[PDB]
Amino acid sequence: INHPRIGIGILIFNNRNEILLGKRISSHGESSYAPAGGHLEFGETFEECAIREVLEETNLIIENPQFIAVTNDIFEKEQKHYVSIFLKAHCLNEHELQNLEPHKVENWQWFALDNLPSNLFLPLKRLIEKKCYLYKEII
Amino acid sequence: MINHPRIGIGILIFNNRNEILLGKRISYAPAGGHLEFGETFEECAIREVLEETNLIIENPQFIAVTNDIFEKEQKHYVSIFLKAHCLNEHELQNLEPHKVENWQWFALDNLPSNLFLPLKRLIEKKCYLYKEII
Repeated sequence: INHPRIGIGILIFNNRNEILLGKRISSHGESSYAPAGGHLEFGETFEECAIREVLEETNLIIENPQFIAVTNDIFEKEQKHYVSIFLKAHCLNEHELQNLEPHKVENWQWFALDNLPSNLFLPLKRLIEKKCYLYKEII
Repeated sequence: MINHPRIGIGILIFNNRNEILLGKRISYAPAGGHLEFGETFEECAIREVLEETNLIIENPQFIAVTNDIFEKEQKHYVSIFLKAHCLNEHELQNLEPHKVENWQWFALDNLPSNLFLPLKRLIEKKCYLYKEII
């Protein structure tokens, strides 16, 4: 069966309150921006997963991630259904940013919240336009 | 090996007396079940309530998320809870008597001592609470 899956997304903030986004380039050459994150693993808390995923992807250490939002999205093309849980955290070591999954992400960069790219990964787009169940404002 | 966390929907169904509906599983649990591919949380809630209890609800309100590891059954569930008032309370029927002993109304100050773990988490606020139960 094709069951709904649970994804964790992390809005990682730096000292200037910018957020980290990762550029992905598709097979059609289309670019989109996504935050850090990936699949909740069996046995994990949302906060454990967030911390682990951020470290694995970016080399950044975040602390005390805060629950922000839930989105429920079906990806038509891929026939995938994800419930995304978003959390936010400040990183402690922003100068140690490294692209640790360069086959998945072209590059990471910091963006001001008033200067986000347009082409955002669907769940993040939903979050930004508040088409989600929003616990806390991002700011 | 593969054992993905699964998504469950729980509905707190209220009657005109502001009592909630619970039944013994097989602990006391609300209506609910698995989110199916392609469903909104609200669509799932409406369908599950109808299929399990014979009751109509509208505009279910999302209220909380719980994260429950069942270490004996090696199951990991993320539960999404919604609430709603039923419109046809006197039409209550246990339509899946292989899954629930019987349904009964309880005042929130008189809940049974044995609650299904995700519900127990909700009541005790060991959850991510989006809105209050009442």
